[PDB]
Amino acid sequence: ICLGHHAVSNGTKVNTLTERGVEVVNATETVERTNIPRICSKGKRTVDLGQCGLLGTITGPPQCDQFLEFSADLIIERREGSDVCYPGKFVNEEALRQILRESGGIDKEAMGFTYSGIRTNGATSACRRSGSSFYAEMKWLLSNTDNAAFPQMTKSYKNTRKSPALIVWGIHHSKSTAEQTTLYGSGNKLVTVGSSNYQQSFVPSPGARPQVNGLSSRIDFHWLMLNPNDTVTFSFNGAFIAPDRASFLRGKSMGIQSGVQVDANCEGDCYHSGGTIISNLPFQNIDSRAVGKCPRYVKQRSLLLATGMKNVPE
Amino acid sequence: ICLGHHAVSNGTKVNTLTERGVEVVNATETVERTNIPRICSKGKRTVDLGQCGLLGTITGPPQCDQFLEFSADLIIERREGSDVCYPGKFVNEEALRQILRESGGIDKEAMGFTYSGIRTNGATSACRRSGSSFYAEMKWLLSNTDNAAFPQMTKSYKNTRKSPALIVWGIHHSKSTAEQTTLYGSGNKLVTVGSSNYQQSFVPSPGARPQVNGLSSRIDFHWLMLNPNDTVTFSFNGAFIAPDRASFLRGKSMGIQSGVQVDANCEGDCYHSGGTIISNLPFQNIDSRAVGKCPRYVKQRSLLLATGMKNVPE
Amino acid sequence: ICLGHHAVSNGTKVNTLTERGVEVVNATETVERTNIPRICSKGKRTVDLGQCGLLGTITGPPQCDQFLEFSADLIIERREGSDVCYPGKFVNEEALRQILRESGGIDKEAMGFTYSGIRTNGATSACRRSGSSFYAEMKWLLSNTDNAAFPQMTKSYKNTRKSPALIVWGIHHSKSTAEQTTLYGSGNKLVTVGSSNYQQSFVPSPGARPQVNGLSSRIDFHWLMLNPNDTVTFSFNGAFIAPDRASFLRGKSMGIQSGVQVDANCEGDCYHSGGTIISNLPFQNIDSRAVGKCPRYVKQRSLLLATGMKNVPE
Amino acid sequence: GLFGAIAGFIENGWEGLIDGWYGFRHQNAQGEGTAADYKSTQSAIDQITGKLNRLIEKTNQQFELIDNEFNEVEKQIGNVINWTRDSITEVWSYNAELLVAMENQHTIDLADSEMDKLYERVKRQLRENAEEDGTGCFEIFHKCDDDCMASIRNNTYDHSKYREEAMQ
Amino acid sequence: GLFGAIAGFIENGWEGLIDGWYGFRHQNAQGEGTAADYKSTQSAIDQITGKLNRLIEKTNQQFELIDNEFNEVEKQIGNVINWTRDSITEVWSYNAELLVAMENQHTIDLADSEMDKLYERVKRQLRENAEEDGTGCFEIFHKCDDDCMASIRNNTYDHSKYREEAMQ
Amino acid sequence: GLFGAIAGFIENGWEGLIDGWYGFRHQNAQGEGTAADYKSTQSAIDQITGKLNRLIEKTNQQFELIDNEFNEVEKQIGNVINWTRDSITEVWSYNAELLVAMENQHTIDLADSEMDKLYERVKRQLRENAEEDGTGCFEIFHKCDDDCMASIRNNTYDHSKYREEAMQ
Ligand SMILES: CO[C@]1(C(=O)O)C[C@H](O)[C@@H](NC(C)=O)[C@H]([C@H](O)[C@H](O)CO)O1
Ligand SMILES: CO[C@]1(C(=O)O)C[C@H](O)[C@@H](NC(C)=O)[C@H]([C@H](O)[C@H](O)CO)O1
Ligand SMILES: CO[C@]1(C(=O)O)C[C@H](O)[C@@H](NC(C)=O)[C@H]([C@H](O)[C@H](O)CO)O1
Ligand SMILES: *[C@@H]1O[C@H](CO)[C@@H](O)[C@H](O)[C@H]1NC(C)=O
Ligand SMILES: *[C@@H]1O[C@H](CO)[C@@H](O)[C@H](O)[C@H]1NC(C)=O
Ligand SMILES: *[C@@H]1O[C@H](CO)[C@@H](O)[C@H](O)[C@H]1NC(C)=O
Ligand SMILES: *[C@@H]1O[C@H](CO)[C@@H](O)[C@H](O)[C@H]1NC(C)=O
Ligand SMILES: *[C@@H]1O[C@H](CO)[C@@H](O)[C@H](O)[C@H]1NC(C)=O
Ligand SMILES: *[C@@H]1O[C@H](CO)[C@@H](O)[C@H](O)[C@H]1NC(C)=O
Ligand SMILES: *[C@@H]1O[C@H](CO)[C@@H](O)[C@H](O)[C@H]1NC(C)=O
Ligand SMILES: *[C@@H]1O[C@H](CO)[C@@H](O)[C@H](O)[C@H]1NC(C)=O
Ligand SMILES: *[C@@H]1O[C@H](CO)[C@@H](O)[C@H](O)[C@H]1NC(C)=O
Repeated sequence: ICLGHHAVSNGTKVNTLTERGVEVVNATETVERTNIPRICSKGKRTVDLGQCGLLGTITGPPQCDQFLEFSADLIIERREGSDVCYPGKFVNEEALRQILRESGGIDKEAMGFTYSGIRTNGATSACRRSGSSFYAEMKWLLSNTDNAAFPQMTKSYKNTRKSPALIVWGIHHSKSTAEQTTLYGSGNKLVTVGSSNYQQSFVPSPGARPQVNGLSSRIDFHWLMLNPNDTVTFSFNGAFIAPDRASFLRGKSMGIQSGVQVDANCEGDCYHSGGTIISNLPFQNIDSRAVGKCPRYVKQRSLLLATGMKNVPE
Repeated sequence: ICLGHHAVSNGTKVNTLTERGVEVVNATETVERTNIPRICSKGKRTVDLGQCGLLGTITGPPQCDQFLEFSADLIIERREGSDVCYPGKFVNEEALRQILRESGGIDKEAMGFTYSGIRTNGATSACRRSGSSFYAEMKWLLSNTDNAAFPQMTKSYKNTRKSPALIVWGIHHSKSTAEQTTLYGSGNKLVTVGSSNYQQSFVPSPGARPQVNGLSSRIDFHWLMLNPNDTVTFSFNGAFIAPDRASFLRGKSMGIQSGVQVDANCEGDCYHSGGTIISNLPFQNIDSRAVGKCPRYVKQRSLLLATGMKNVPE
Repeated sequence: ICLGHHAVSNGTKVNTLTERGVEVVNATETVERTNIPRICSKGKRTVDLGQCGLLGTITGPPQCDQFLEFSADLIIERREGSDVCYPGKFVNEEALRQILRESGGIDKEAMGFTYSGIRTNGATSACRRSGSSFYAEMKWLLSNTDNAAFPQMTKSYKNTRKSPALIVWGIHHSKSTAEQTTLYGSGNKLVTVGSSNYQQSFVPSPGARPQVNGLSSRIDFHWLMLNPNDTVTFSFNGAFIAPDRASFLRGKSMGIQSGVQVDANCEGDCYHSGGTIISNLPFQNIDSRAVGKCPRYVKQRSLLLATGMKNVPE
Repeated sequence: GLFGAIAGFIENGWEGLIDGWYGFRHQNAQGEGTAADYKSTQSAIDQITGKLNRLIEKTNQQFELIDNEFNEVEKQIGNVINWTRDSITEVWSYNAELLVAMENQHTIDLADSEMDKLYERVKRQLRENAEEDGTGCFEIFHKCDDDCMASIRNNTYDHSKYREEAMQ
Repeated sequence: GLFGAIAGFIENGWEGLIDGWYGFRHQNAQGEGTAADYKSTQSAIDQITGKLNRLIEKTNQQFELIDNEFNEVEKQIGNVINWTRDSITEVWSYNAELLVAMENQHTIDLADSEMDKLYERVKRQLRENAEEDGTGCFEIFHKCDDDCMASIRNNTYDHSKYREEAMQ
Repeated sequence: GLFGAIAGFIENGWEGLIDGWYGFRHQNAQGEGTAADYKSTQSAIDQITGKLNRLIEKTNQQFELIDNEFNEVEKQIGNVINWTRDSITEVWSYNAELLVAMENQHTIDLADSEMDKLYERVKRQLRENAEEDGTGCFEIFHKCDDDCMASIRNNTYDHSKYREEAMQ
């Protein structure tokens, strides 16, 4: 009588501490390479921003009218998204995006600013809603008539709620100094913003910029988070895009940037721009910037783990 | 005659590469969970800043009068600490805190600025020392009489010492343009600061801010490090809070933020806000932001290391 | 007949999981400590910037005239390098250095700005080329005659090439307001720069700074990257150092900071300021900030790996 | 392997052994028959399966985006972010490589061990009633039919009952 | 374990063995007595103790605060800082888990090894004067009193002195 | 080591063994001679060499500068950069220490294993024609000249040819 062990005709080569390409009876892959080219969103309230840029949901250009108070567990940004209609840009834009991606959505509330002695219906053909309109959550404050002086004014808002208020305002830079005097009256213009933890001043800078959407002017969007029971005060004499509503964060969510369709029939927790990584393997070689609950990215395309004894064929 | 091994009635379960919950005769914990709810400071010159904010030790609001030239190996910030008396804020505040936490303390030296033709004793009821006072290390420069013009002036200081000088100055933003003209005379005001490696300009922005300590004005504190043999030059025509003394770093220390008492009877090197981690274990599950010389934070609450053979009871 | 194993008179001590200082017949070092005090550059187009600062290659102070369109795989910065001739500084300087270190070099191209009604030959004795000169890639725009008004002007440039254009401009801060009016005419001066993804305004701040190279004035260099088919527009009325040429990145390279000579007879891929690390070992204890393709830095000076059996002498 | 059975004094495996990892191949007077040993096979698979259960687990740490694929973040902070991510990748690629290398060594060695354990168990069952070849086979001097061989495999072999004959 | 003694052909441990890790349980004519073997016990403890000395060491790297619990630092730099810290935590949690798992496997296997080393040592001392049961016991055919058993434990057993009788 | 040969029942190594890692030392009637065994030696060196080939490899990841030795970068971003680098250094110093410690344990244990494999191989070649000392030597009762010893070393020893005499 003889003792022995099994073997196979064609084994699988693996690596060990002492040897490369040792044949074992069986092995299994530890590095995931197969991608699902969809955003697997089964079970998750998903918001596909499409042409709405994430920051636009706070200010409300036309393409974001449908997203002014969205609620979501998963937020998808698209390459065609735009935050603006009137050309312009947010200061510290990426910080605000990271805040909104994990917000779970936003809840808007009127801040209660009232005006007298000025026009409040500033509009543009770049923010079209069946004609010239503006950002739905803002008000373009101008003088009552051309070149009239914009009165020095102070507007304050107290966050009476229990979570921080996202406050956004804008600085308008007209294409020329001559244009700035028409809209707000002549001279230097200044807007100061202060809270219990914030202080910053702003002066508009009229001048030519390349034409974007027909305009060589721009609007700068600025923001701060106002703590419960804290107050924000705006002191301005022109060139100020005032906030009409504040935003409040709903809860928790995650945001991704993708170029692929939504699939409510697959479920996943690890996303990248090319789709979803669905895997029980501890490592992946698909995308080093994947986000969610992911296998650890590794540079190797394959790492075979032995699941059987050494293969010794006859 | 028979060979055998020992066993116990009740063993301890551990994990291995191939099996979970194998019973071994004995095991020991590798992850530390027990915290000492005090700042164990035996043997270490400790400074508990209390109501003094760390940045206040450079400018000297009243609550920091006792800390103007502190010396320490361990610095404790408290939640009730304030850097200011007159409302205001430092620019790049966290960078300066990290510098001062490891400074070992500060040594002050007069910078030697003299004035003529202005008042130099600007004071406030917010910085109370038996009445209106100001930051002990600064001087509030104003015009001689109300609305008189503040003369354009230049003040320079050379660091004649062998380590960098911490230079701090302030920009005063009065609550209104009318208030700014009273204190410093009318028109735009500008302060330029330049050294061999620094250049920045500042213009004050008067305006209403919410009332903090009764004031809607604010003071901005700015700072730079002046290298040995280098010179700093201040050019200003108003709204300038001038430095009276420079600060020099004493050596090395560490800074923590805590809400617990000091204990000169326990000795430790790993601190978090809840106390001290005193452990010989290589890992901890107490606070991922602990600082000092610490066991590595891990997400597991327990990792049992076998110290005996497999337990095979009868 | 007896079975046995070899041994040696003097073995080498190593460490194991269970014991420190076990003697084995042979061992080998895993941590590299030997440095080559030269920049081993065999086979690599190398540019030693010497007294030219890396950022100077874009603006062209005299010490960089030889580097205006360099091409390289390896870029060496030296401690004596200077980016400037007229005292001044770049904003976001380190970001631009990191861009240029990996650029593979730069290719300059005229941007095509033409002027009328102003002088264009602003010069200084600080940028000496057989007398007063200026940055070779810039033009110091001034009024035609002393104190004449500098006309509001707009200059635009479209990147017609297929890779981003590095655009650099400057803001001149004269030593006094009186000096600023002579060069550019009186009043506040402003330069606005806008593209499809950029917008920033600048106002000069005249004032005394310590004298560097005889001057208490300074020039601020600013930059942006202009995408293909995008346009940059400069709107200014004085105190503006205009760009004459744009820079384009050649390819890929790596940049180091060294204080040692170049050696075209040794070949290496891991550099630090003290030389080259040439090693097959997986770890190094030489410099934690070494760059290139490097062994992993470790805190240990030595880690002996056993290459033979346990040494049991007689 | 460390135990010098598999790929050691046992020259090869049995490609006809399709019903177990280890087994017995006997010949007596009725011919040859081959059967697999369940206990040794199940021990190795249980240990290999335990390894598998450990590595295919959930890491419930969520990581969120810190840069931007559509609108690149500022260069310096972007270079710090890329540098950090590349450093972590360096660490996890090493850990993955080392883990698999180490575990494969241990898996091969453990399978080698299970064979030696089976071999040594049988030799003492047969005690002095046999002497071993040197190739993994036991020269049995008493010689018994298929039920007795069946008794070696399921450990019901009584060495004494055959004791006198085998020494003889 | 890899050596198939502990939890292997040795059926159990001795809860009455309170004076050592390994030992001998003999019966002859005077009854039974049990004593522990010092050398094997001390070898295992010394190896386990060495493991302990390695893991409870000082890491003299000081880390300082880079964010703020009372006044939150800027969001973006704070997100980079939280992301980096969470990545390092991921790495150290894995390393701790793997280290303990690996070391526990090796500790169990080393204790198994020390038993086999003790067993094999004794069998050759007794040489041909005995044949082994199969359960960790040595059937001694010569039979000696307690001083002779004492001679097996402290390796003063002379196989020759009893040689003729035992084979007989 | 785990296999209790090297530094175990084999009392020492041979400083005169300059031609191999393992070997035979025989005495018969012609005197003593010593020769090395190639196969066992080459197995251990091949395994140790494989370890060496793994650790001296290329990591083709390029890292670029993210701070400045001549003009210090901003303090806060510099503190984040120093903190991250010090954390990675903590990780790689641990990994290097653990890797070498683990591999040295395995190297010593593998060399121990190769000795036991050589020892056990020879014992079964000699089968019942010899009984082992207990120190790594085989008391050969038949006794043969140098060519026969040469036959043990290169595995051409026929136990049967000497079978009757050795038992006798
Ligand atoms: C240039 O045409 C318009 C526009 O549609 O943008 C006409 C708008 O009614 C006008 N709106 C206001 C409030 O002034 C707008 C404006 O003059 C510019 O956008 C200012 O830069 O221009
Ligand atoms: C408003 O009352 C006071 C104050 O106590 O703060 C009176 C101070 O004497 C006065 N000091 C000076 C130097 O002007 C101070 C000041 O008017 C405001 O703080 C300016 O904003 O006000
Ligand atoms: C102070 O002397 C000079 C110089 O050489 O720098 C003379 C230069 O010709 C002059 N150039 C111009 C274009 O004005 C220069 C200038 O006045 C200052 O540098 C302005 O700060 O000064
Ligand atoms: C080989 O291993 C994999 C993973 O353990 C398993 O799914 C597969 O069924 C195995 N194949 C065989 C033939 O055992
Ligand atoms: C805010 O003030 C109200 C009283 O008006 C109080 O009930 C509430 O607790 C306060 N909230 C906070 C966060 O201080
Ligand atoms: C079990 O192990 C711990 C740590 O090694 C030790 O302190 C304790 O005394 C041990 N207990 C026994 C009964 O050996
Ligand atoms: C500063 O200058 C003095 C001469 O006044 C000199 O002694 C000293 O070494 C200098 N220090 C430095 C840091 O250059
Ligand atoms: C010892 O090991 C090193 C590295 O493996 C090798 O270069 C050296 O030649 C060895 N020495 C001997 C005597 O084998
Ligand atoms: C730029 O526009 C030209 C047409 O003038 C076109 O050929 C080219 O593809 C465009 N490049 C990009 C990057 O859009
Ligand atoms: C970060 O990494 C990506 C590649 O993964 C690269 O394209 C991008 O440019 C990097 N960020 C910066 C600022 O270079
Ligand atoms: C960093 O982590 C803490 C929790 O440990 C969190 O509360 C804080 O918000 C984080 N920082 C930022 C900017 O989110
Ligand atoms: C980063 O590290 C170096 C030492 O390696 C130190 O000198 C430098 O100051 C550090 N950076 C900052 C901003 O402290």
